[PDB]
Amino acid sequence: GAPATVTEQGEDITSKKDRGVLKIVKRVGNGEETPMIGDKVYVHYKGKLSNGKKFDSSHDRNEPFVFSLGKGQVIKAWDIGVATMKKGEIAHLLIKPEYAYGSAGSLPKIPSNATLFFEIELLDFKGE
Ligand SMILES: COc1ccc(CC[C@H]2OC(=O)[C@@H]3CCCCN3C(=O)[C@@H](C3CCCCC3)c3cc(OC)c(OC)c(c3)OC/C=C/COc3cccc2c3)cc1OC
Repeated sequence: GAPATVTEQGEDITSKKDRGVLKIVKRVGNGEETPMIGDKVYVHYKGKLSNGKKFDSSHDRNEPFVFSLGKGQVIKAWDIGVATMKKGEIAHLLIKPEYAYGSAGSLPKIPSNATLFFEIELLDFKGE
């Protein structure tokens, strides 16, 4: 990913406009529609710590990742970010700890005050 390019060119998609979630579109999607709260969302993704010491990918489990949009099942940055996505889009998100795991993190994976970077491909979404 290009966290300088996201820092430099990224859209602030936070309510508070505190630059806590910055988005680039890397590939434009084919849908006009973005998902609604409660929609079952299907993605592929890869994520990392900004320090480059831990990694994760949906492919590590050989299946798309599924969550409920806007239900707090995943970090706030995801609920915020995926809500802005069309089917087929690939976006990069640079995420400050206030929109991820904050001061206590989630050890061992997530240190205190960790900045995260994700690539998300929105595959599909379906109501309730
Ligand atoms: C205290 O608050 C929480 C603590 C822990 C969780 C569980 C992790 C949750 O993961 C996420 O929300 C984000 C976004 C969706 C993909 C995974 N993810 C991560 O933060 C990755 C992380 C990316 C950066 C490099 C290190 C790994 C992550 C974090 C974990 O714990 C903090 C994981 O252990 C559970 C982890 C994957 O394991 C693989 C799981 C992947 C997807 O399944 C999830 C299902 C529900 C919630 C999350 C993940 C959720 C929390 O609140 C929402």
